[PDB]
Amino acid sequence: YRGSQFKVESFLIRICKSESFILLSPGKKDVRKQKALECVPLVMEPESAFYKSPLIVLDFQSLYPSIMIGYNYCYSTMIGRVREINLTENNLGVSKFSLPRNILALLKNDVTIAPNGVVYAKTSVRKSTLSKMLTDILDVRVMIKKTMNEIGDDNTTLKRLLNNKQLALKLLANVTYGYTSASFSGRMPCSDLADSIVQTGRETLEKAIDIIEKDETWNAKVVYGDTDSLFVYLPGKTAIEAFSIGHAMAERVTQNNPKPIF
Amino acid sequence: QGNQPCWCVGSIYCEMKYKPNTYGAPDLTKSYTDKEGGSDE
Amino acid sequence: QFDIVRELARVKCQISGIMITGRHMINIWRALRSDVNLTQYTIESAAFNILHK
Amino acid sequence: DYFRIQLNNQDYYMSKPTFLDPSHESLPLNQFSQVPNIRVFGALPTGHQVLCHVHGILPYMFIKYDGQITDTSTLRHQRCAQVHKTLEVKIRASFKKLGNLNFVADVSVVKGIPFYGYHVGWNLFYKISLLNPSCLSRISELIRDGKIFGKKFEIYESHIPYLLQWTADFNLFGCSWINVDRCYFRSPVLNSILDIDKLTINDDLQLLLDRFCDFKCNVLSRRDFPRVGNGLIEIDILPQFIKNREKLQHRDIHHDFLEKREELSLKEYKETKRHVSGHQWQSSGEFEAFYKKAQHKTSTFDGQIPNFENFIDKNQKFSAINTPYEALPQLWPRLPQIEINN
Repeated sequence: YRGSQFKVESFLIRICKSESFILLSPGKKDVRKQKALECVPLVMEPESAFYKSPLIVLDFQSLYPSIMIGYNYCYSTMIGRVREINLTENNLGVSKFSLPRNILALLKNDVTIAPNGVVYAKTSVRKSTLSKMLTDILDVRVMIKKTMNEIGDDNTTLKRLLNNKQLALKLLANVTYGYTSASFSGRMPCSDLADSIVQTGRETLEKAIDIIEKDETWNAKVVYGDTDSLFVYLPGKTAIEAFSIGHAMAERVTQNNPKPIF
Repeated sequence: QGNQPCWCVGSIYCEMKYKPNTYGAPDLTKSYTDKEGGSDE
Repeated sequence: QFDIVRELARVKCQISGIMITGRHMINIWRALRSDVNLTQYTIESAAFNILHK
Repeated sequence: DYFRIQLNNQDYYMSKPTFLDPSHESLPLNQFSQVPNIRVFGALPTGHQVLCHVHGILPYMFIKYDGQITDTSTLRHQRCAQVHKTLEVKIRASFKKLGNLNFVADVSVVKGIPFYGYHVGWNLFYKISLLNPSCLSRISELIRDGKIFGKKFEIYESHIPYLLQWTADFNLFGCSWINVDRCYFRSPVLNSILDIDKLTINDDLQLLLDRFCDFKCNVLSRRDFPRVGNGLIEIDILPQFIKNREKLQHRDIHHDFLEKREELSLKEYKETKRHVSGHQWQSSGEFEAFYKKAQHKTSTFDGQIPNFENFIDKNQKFSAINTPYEALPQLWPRLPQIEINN
């Protein structure tokens, strides 16, 4: 019936009661008065050509789960809005909250700076709730994948359970950016958190395109940019050898990026 | 069903379908053909 | 002129077919099977689409 | 012993107070007027789709302002009197003195870190339990209107429905096997003249329910608390009676500082990257520069002691009061169905 935005609420409320956090609510008039903006992902389309040259699939397996775990841009560390930051008042997200006075100056070291300007702590002092959530989703995902790939033939006895559990975890993970969906028909939108996480996904994608464009040895040119994945066209690059260059390029981007992203 | 046998004037349509043969999915239907049709009842 | 919804319910009393109390339906109205073309996947069409029969 | 139902669809149930329903506070002498409790239509092992009335769960939500750091631990009752007095004025404002009042339950205070906000100091919020789960959204928007009270407060828990709050409490996941303790059953298998009792029963499930009663006063009386609903055998549970894993931990280093499921018995069970080292995003240098500048503008300027160990321990003279994992089992074991009255 509800479809979206709701399973992630139940799993997050399970985790944050397990870590004894206390959730908040907006009212709908307060949803419509969030100063709600959308710094959209500025992905850009390809040019009109045939692209006879073979192409590579970059295949970020998830933007928003993998960057919630990898960068800790979570719900539970929203202390930011460097533009007009003060002790008394912070109109960040859905409501208007104060901040304690020294703990941000005390937290000068532990900030990961967002590209839109909300200062977010590392996991080294926090071990964040949403980070724990999507840590659990990637851990369960790789357990399911490895057990599915290890059982052998398994002619529709346990393989059905493993693949439908796989699709259940994937159907959680694609909509966990939802409930940061930032619409009028939403509960706890937190629109500038969505701005932060998709803008750092965009700049992660630009870090992918400038590890692509500055690697002259693995010569390529970006053509199709999009959110979940990226496509370059490898100019005349003998695709049986692109079977090597895609895996080696994937190792070169995973080593560039932090640990969880594959 | 009356136990005295009457003259049962009727026409036999017991088994008539095809041993040799896919828009209408015939072979999946023809699984029912092979075993039941083979029985001569 | 009779309420069968209460007897279909596991519960005994309350004091469009959108939702039956204590129960839950499944099919096409809230739940597409494969495609964004929900009307396309009527049960005569999806007989061959997925079951191949 | 090692068995209970799975969890299908649910709904709430606007029940009048009964023995084994918790009527006992904000004002201790008054009971509630209509206690909403959860009906579960759960699936037991090997079929036997049963309906169980789970008492005890009440819709609890929090509010914005705080209990006093030292006063409310000593004396909660004048603050609770003020809260449920103002909510009684909100009952007078409802759309259609006042003992056994219809809509508001106990309003005691529960601590925690606000998930929204990142304040590591525990912050008391008054856990206003309610009695009308339909109206909680409505009266919460009446609070946000502030028609009566001079200021508008934050309503908490993302105003989730009573179903979701209930399944949040006990880790009681949908379609999931759990366990229970030695417990009390409501009634036997009814609809005996109907064909449910003849064939749909199965002998392994009476071998499952070999421990169902203690003394056969465990059955709930039909003249006071009748077996409402059609189905197989009902074993009622209190929220004290749920002997789940209950693995909603303390995780107390959420309040302290770190500087200071899904398990398979399948035989196989198969299971480092370079850091970005100054991960500039080509505009984040200006944002961290203005972060440093506004930080120096928003610093102390007196008593400069920036230690993670220091900032908890100034706050930690605040005492240990009701936690969210203490709020749930609180105030309704109440020696259940002790039945001194006949």
